[PDB]
Amino acid sequence: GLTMAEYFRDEQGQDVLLFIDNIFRFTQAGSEVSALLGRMPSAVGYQPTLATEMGQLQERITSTAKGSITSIQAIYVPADDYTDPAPATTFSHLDATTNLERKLAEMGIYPAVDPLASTSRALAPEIVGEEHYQVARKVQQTLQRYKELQDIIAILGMDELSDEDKLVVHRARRIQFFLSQNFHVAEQFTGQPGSYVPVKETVRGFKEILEGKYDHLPEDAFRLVGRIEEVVEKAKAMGV
Amino acid sequence: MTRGRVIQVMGPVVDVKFENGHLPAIYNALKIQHKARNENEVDIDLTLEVALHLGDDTVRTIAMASTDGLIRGMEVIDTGAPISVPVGEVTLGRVFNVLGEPIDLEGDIPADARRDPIHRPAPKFEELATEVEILETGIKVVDLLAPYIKGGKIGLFGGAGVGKTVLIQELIHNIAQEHGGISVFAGVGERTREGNDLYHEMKDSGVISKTAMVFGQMNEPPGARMRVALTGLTMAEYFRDEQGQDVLLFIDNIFRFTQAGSEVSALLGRMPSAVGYQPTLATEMGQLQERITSTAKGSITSIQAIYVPADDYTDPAPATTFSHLDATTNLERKLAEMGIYPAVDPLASTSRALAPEIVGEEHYQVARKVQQTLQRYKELQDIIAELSDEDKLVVHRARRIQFFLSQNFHVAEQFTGQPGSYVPVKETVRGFKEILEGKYDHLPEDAFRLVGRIEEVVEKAKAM
Amino acid sequence: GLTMAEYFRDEQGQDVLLFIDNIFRFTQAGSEVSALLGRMPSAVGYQPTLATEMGQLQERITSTAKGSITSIQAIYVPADDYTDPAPATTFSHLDATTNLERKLAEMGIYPAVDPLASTSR
Amino acid sequence: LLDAKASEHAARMTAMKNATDNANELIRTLTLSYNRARQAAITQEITEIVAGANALQ
Amino acid sequence: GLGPVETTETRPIESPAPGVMDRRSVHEPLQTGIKAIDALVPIGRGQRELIIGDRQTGKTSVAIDTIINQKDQNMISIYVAIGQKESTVRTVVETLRKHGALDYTIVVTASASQPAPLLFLAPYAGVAMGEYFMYKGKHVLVVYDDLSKQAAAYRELSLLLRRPPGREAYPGDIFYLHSRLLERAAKLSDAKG
Amino acid sequence: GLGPVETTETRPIESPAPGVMDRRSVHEPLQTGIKAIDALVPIGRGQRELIIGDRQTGKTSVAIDTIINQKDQNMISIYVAIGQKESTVRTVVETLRKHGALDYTIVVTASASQPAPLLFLAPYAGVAMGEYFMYKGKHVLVVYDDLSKQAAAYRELSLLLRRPPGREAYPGDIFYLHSRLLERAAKLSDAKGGGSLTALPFVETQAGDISAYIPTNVISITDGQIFLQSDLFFSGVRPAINAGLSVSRVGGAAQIKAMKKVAGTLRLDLAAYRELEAFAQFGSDLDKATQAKLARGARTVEVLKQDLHQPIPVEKQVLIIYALTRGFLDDIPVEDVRRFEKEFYLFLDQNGQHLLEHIRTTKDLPNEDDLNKAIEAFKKTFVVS
Ligand SMILES: [Mg+2]
Ligand SMILES: [Mg+2]
Ligand SMILES: [Mg+2]
Repeated sequence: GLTMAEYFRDEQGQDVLLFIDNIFRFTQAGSEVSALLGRMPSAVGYQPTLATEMGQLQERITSTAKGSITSIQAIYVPADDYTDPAPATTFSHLDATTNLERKLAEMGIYPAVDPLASTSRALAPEIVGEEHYQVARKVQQTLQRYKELQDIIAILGMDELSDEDKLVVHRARRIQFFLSQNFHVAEQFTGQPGSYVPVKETVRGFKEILEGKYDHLPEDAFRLVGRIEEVVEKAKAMGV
Repeated sequence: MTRGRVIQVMGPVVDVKFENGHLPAIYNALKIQHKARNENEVDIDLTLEVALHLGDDTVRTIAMASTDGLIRGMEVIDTGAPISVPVGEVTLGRVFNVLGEPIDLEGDIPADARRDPIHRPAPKFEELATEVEILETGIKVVDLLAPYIKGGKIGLFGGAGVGKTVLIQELIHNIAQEHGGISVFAGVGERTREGNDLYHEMKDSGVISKTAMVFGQMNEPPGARMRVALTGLTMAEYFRDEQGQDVLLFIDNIFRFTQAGSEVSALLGRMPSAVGYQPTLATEMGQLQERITSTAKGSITSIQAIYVPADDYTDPAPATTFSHLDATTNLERKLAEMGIYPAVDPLASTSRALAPEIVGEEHYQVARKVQQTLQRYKELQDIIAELSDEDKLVVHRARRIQFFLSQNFHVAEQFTGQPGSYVPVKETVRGFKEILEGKYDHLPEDAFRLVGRIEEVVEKAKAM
Repeated sequence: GLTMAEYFRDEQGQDVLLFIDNIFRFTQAGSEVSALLGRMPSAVGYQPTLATEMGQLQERITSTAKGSITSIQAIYVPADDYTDPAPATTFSHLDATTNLERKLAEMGIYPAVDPLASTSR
Repeated sequence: LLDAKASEHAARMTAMKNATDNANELIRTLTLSYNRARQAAITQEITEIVAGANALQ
Repeated sequence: GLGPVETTETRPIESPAPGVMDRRSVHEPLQTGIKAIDALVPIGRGQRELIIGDRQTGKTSVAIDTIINQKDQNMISIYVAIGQKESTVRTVVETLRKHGALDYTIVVTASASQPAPLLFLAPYAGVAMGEYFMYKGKHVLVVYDDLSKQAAAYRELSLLLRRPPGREAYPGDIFYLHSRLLERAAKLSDAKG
Repeated sequence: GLGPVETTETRPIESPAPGVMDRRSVHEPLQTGIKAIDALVPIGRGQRELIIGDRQTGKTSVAIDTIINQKDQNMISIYVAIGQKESTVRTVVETLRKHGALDYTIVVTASASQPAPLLFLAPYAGVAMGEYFMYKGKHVLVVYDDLSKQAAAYRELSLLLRRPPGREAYPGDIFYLHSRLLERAAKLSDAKGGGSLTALPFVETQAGDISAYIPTNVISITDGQIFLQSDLFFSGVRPAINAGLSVSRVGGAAQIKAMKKVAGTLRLDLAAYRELEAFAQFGSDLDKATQAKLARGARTVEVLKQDLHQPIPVEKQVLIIYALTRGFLDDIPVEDVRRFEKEFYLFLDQNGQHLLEHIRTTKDLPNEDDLNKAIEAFKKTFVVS
């Protein structure tokens, strides 16, 4: 597939998309072969040449002066361990990453993207804007603060907190539920048609949430909706 | 002719070289018997077991005793069969080691007896029993809450100071008296002091006339402690197959069996598995435990003591041994501190035979009701140490139920005086049902202590 | 350094001090050549001959009938893991420990020796 | 006021009971994870030792 | 012990899976007979569903009930027992014979006392037996009573051949061992039968 | 350097253990002189008790006090030092000589600068010298300074000989090496003479971790263990014994009747006090049975303290523990318990000369009324500060 895309890029000056269904299987198959090739195993039994093979594959997917290749890749994490040699090695070749966690999926949040461990090189004030940057930073800050208070809530409870901490939790649950969405391809599972939201609407909605505009609605009205007007409608139909 | 010669000696591991096309089969037994020719030598009497064929007419074997004094070039005899132990009525009341030689200084078994090989395949699929039966021990709590199954496996989670060597003697006595069976005790990795104590206890209580004993000590090479359970197993298989009895087999610690196997595997130069165990852990366990079955003639029922490493129930060794067990039995200290004998935990003990399609519907319902009542009484302890309406009646019934689970044993008679009893399952079920209904709510709680059937408690109350 | 110090004890009958910047490095260096000499590894990738080397070093500093050598040795524990084979091996030769604390140095106590953590036999 | 004092002490006792129960459950789950880590460490260490020893031959 | 089996055909144990242009979407129900499964976790003909739990949660009972329920449906069932106890296999076969479920069932067995090489070929023998009916237009159902014992047998066999172990001492192709087996289950297209 | 040793016999180092039918149950006691051991973890003649703890806990002191106490008990002692410093061995021998304990003691030494085979061979030599006296009707006591240094030396030898390794690189037969040695300690039956051999192996842990390979190997061979903690040693508790993790499977059969009749209440009291010890900062607890148990536990803990050397006779231990358990110490404050027991020992030497003789001759504690009158008489003289 890489050769097929390279032809177009380097001979017709086009813009090519490249999807790879699971790039972990490539290194896994290499590991299976290297044992029978007669090589001394590395850590966790992998091959000595993991990084060299990964780099030899991943350095041909670039954008030269003629055309570009936008590559989206799905990577598997063995035994839910993000410190395995293969995910750790592949982390270094990416401009934007998206980490999915099983704990968020167990709560029904979909997609299960972790909002603090996912990064992008384009999240700069001069690239996306100034309002977007501040909104994203504030959302991340409140989510981190809520993450810090999980153990003490687990043991003691919510009755031994200051007013500011209760406010932080109150807004953090709403933000975490509003990060979910209903997809077009998931309609056959649930039933909802699916949603599409542009950037400005997302920034506006999270700005309103951070301002305490929707602090009185139930926390359940925020799950599996596209925009914030749909949040208002769902709360209205819930008897509030 | 058929003589081998020693080539290498590395502790408990030996190599022997034979002639072309005359090698012994795997698992055979080889004998070294040497008398000192000059003053620079010693006398040798050793037995070896074949493990691997290495090629170039060379065989690698493990030793059953100490290898100090071996000289390269000494003659080795090939017996032509695995270790063969004597079987029959001649083994009842005697103590043996892994090779079948008695160690109780009462003479030697005559050379014209019959001996059977240690290694054997399991009974075939077409020779097993198609139904599930129940072994009636005669102990009330075991018979009611954790029933035993003929041809099944039971795990004893006891300890020191809870009354384990009394329960074992009671099981031997009851089975022999009521069913006509025979018992075999195998001690793997046994301390010599505790083996001496157990032998004297059995001789005192008189059960030694119905049981055979095999000891593999803590001071033996890893090969010896690996093949002790097979000697008891092949001693019990004779009574199962030739006569058709229901036989009991006790294993003193099934963990030391796996530890000895792991040590042997390390000595032979094998790649270790997870947590450092032998690669063939499950195969060895299955080869041991699949010969304990109930065929169309008789049955072997095994009671095994299990030690759990690091208090981790997911460790490879307990996880491998738990997939063969059919029941469990836990002894606990505080139940002994209240004077309750035997000190079996009535809620921790489980069994897969407590299902309505095996024990009927009355037995099942009575057992569940007793368990629920005891659970409620356990819950109410914090409040107790006039709370509610039905809780007083619950406690009133539960004290009697908890006390009625104790029993007087035929082996405690020599220390107490009471004759000791044997309670059938129907009788104990009926007594517990009547206690649950409350037909005997007008008697003192101490009357329900160390008695047999439900008539004896009434007689005790009348005489008190 | 040890053979430079022993001369004064054995010939002038003096009492000598011997300071060692890091004893741990000593043992570490040994492991770095062990595998190249053709030796099977022991636990945590250390040389099989670890306690023998440390004992052959530390037994030469004693108090004989003529003089004595007393040694002050600074030890670095890797990642503050006191069960590592090298600190565990060298801790069985020590008679006393002297702990220096930044808390007492901030308040103006010189030397900054901790009085509640220093031990001696 | 006396009724209020009695109520205060009762509430404190009950809250402490709930906190202790939660701490016990957390201890249980942590012990499970600890045993998993223990087994993994033993396996990895023995594998490294044997892999190093096999290299000479 | 009922005598020789009189067959006249053979099939290789290692065989390729159906291709991308040989399958079709699943559109028929497989009725287990259990309300919780039939209403909450439905299963279709041609699917691959996993039953996972601790020991002593009773999954053999689920398998036996599902096999028994196919009396009227035109289905052929195959039961594979890997690493179990031969006594429990005996009682399971007795349970099946009572309910008249031996008119459409094949049982393949390899108990705990058998060699690791035999414990590791049993699922492949079962799937090879099932594909004979599958490639004629019929419908088959196969049960593997424990894949976690096939994995342990394969690890034991591969460690005796001195192959470098990976995580939990399992080999590098322990994923291939199971993926090559469970990819032979398919819902064939109408051109294939 | 005192000249040659003039013997006329030799014994092979590797010789078999006495059989199952060549033994007899353990009944006689081994008196150490430490109250905590003699009361809660008794040791009988023929037993194998393990002493386990970290460094800087004082196990050599326990061994040396036990060795010193055997002056008039008809025992031969053997002390084996594996992997220790020669200076410490020299000072230990000098300590033994001063107390006159060199008339029945043999010392075998293999210090840290010696070749590994010598360290691996020392314990077998010690037990071989002991067995000679054992097989003539005598009683012997063997102490192994460290059983972990021997294991490390054996591992080094095995790895240098290219033998396949195992867990933590130890050979396959590392359990065999220690079990074959510790199973040579026995109590012989009357047909073989009646001698015995007692073993006290030492194992040192790092950071109090008893899950390690050798510590679990040796725990499962012996007849019980004694645990020493590093927290109690630093605070000043000598000896730093922990009764919550120390067991003795021989039990009360290694005790005299008076100690049996006295030790159960002490055990129960210490068990009760150990649960509530950490909550002394918050008083205002149930006035019925919380501070009373705290006071009883503190009085118990003060009684079990001791000083280096100076072991105590068993009759004196029995009498003081009887005084503590019968409620004769509540009036005396905690800070005066040590001085109270010392002055009580001084008092018994003058006006309590018949209770001690009764305990020595009969092995049962004297009449309750006489004991009560004696303790009442002493208390009137002891002036409490
Ligand atoms: Mg994917
Ligand atoms: Mg199953
Ligand atoms: Mg010490």
